[PDB]
Amino acid sequence: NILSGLPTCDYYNTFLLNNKNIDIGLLNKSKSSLDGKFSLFHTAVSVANGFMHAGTTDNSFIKANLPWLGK
Amino acid sequence: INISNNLQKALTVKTNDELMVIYISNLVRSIIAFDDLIENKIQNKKIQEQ
Amino acid sequence: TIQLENADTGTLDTKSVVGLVMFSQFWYWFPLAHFLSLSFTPTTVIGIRGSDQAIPKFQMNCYAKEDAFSYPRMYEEASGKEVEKVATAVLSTTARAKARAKKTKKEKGPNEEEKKKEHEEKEKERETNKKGIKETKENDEEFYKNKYSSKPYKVDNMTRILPQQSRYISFIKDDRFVPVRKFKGNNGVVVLRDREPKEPVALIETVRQMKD
Amino acid sequence: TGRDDTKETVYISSIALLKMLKHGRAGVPMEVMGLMLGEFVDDYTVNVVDVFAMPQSGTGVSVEAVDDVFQAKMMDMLKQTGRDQMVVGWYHSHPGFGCWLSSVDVNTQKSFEQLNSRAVAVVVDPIQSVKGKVVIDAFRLIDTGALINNLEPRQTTSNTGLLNKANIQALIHGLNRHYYSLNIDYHKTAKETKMLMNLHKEQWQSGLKMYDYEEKEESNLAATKSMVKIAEQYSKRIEEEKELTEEELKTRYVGRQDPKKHLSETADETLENNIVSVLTAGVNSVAIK
Repeated sequence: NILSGLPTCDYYNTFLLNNKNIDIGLLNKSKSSLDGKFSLFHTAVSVANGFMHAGTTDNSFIKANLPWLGK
Repeated sequence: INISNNLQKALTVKTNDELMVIYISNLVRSIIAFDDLIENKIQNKKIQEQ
Repeated sequence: TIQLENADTGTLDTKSVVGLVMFSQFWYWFPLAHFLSLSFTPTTVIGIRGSDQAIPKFQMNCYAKEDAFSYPRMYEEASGKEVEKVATAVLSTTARAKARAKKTKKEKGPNEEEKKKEHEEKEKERETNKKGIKETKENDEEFYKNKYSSKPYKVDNMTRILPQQSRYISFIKDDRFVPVRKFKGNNGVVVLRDREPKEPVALIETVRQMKD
Repeated sequence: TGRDDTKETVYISSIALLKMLKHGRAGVPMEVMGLMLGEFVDDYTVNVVDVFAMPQSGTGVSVEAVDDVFQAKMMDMLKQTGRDQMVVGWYHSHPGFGCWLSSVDVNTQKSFEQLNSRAVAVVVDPIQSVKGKVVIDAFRLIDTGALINNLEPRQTTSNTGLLNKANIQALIHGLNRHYYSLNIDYHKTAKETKMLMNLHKEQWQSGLKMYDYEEKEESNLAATKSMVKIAEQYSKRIEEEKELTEEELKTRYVGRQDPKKHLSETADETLENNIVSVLTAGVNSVAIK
């Protein structure tokens, strides 16, 4: 069970969920300053926020940036 | 061959002057170096305080 | 953190190299840049109590100064731009005003003397109430890099512990959960030996089964 | 979605690049033009293989100056020799003006843009090729509807790319309200390279070949005579070099251009030249007899 590696991953998932510290302000700061209908600015911000919430299955990014993604 | 000799030697003049110049630059930079050590004493303690 | 090689076995990780070489192809193509998640590895020491294969909360000691670690940050301020504007205004107004103010000081001061400043009998003896030195030096902490500290504080299991502060972790000899051999001294999953199975601790289960 | 385009970079082959130049220099001041024969592959490579020149008009470059009748006739001639493929656009040559499409050139281009959507307009400047770099740029119309939706960002993503400029002014105005410029790379194979490199029959006939010794006596005499003069300025100069601030000394006692550097350069050039002059001299005497 241990050698399959799926337990070790599970232990790590519990860690990433609880102890996560993220900037809820970055999402709004990124949103206003960099536009989503300017494609280049969207690309940077989408890759930037994803790295930020890495490791933990979150819907925080969708709800913050609900209109912004569709542009 | 004689023109080449004077020229090689002309280039040697120019370089022995460039040798002395950088050597003066070092003599100058010596003062700065001394002063810096006494000064760095004050800075170390402050950065640790903060 | 991104780790380049194990500090235990001294030998590269496959995931990490593959991460960084693919990541440089982001400058050739904006959509291929999502290999930097391979480079990341979470760092934490995670104790496993072998009884139930689930995560115990127990306290391990850290020899380390108390305040040298925090989570960064949040930045905001733009109402200072307003504040600066009305500050410069009052100050220029006083110079314009001066001619009047000088007479004003004549009348004001005798009134304060006979009575009080406001509701205190102080801070009118002098310019303040003191005229002595105020300079003080060598105040606050004397650390700016971890160094070494003989001060202990206790930390919970499965918390963020950087690899630069993982080496100072020590397991308490008055605590039952201590590893089978000794610590490896580096982040990674370490198995804990439970002395007594006849005394429980509150646990933290695996969460990939708590999402089912 | 609709259909979504991204960057392209126009690859102008060695044969085509010279051909455009040849045609553009010759017909100037009059605006010269011609069709681009090529093939379009990938979503990032417009391959312009060859060009040819269309007869010029005194009515410049316009919708009615292209001539499609002469095109159909030209196409068959390329057909029999295997040198036909499919037409990928047009080029024209402005003279002293930048790379940019005039109002008349928009309407010319719009007709090409319907027929093939991947039509480029390539502006050649031949009065500005007098530099060591040939200024050439390419444009491609972006649709009127597209600009309202602000789809110029759409074309920029997916690489950092060069995002090279060589001209602005009129170019950037026209960019906002019409087109998207394309960066230029040039293709060439490892055969084409050698031809390009070779520009001499003086590859083996240039080291034993030499200039009379009269001319070497002139170089020797000029060189020695001048270095005295640089040496007399350096002597006035270095009566100083012991005051305050380098920058001051250079103005007042004429340290400008560095006479120390200027003498080194003049000595180095003739010194290296005479080793060659002897070196070739003796080589001939000993090998030939």
